Amino acid sequence: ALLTSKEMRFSAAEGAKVLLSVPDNLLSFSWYKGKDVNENFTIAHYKKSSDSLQLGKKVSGREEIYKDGSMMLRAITLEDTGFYTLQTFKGQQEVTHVHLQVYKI
Amino acid sequence: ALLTSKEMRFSAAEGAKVLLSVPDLLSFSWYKGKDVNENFTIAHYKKSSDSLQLGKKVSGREEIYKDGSMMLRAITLEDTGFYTLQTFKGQQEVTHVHLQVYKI
Repeated sequence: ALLTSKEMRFSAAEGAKVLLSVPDNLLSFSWYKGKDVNENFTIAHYKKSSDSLQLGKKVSGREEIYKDGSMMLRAITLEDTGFYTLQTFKGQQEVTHVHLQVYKI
Repeated sequence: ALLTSKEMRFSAAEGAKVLLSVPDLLSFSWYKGKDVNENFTIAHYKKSSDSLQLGKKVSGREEIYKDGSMMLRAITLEDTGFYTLQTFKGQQEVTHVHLQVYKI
């Protein structure tokens, strides 16, 4: 059925914090490292039904996940630059492609 | 203020699913091991903002529920050891949950 999609671009400074927030009724969501929704690259998978969160393997330990799908990042490094994908369920699927570019200053 | 504490013991078979649950909030934290050191965090849930802070001892096989329970899946026998739950309420409870894995 439906499938909405988006692209964004956030900026962040080394050693600083960023909020990857996306303006989107919701059933579950998942964050992946990169532009692709692949299950081997998950950070976290929230399930509104179970009010739980399943951890992925691309967790760095500098991430905070909120229940509106927002994700906070801390202690940013030049390695933190790249893509991160948010998949929202409702049946619908939303796919937000969040880009992060880190700069030195 | 208060400081209650407990120790528990769960068993599970290699490659299966287990639930580490504790009888219960403002926040809680799961650590890999018996030591409450933040370099050892698995996850820190904060009931006030209803968010979740991921730690550096995340292996990627954990699920966190809002009663402080942590489910483990795809267990690999390397996960035998301690796992600690620190609950914030006002009091603090500290549970040292041991987990034992079998090959079955």
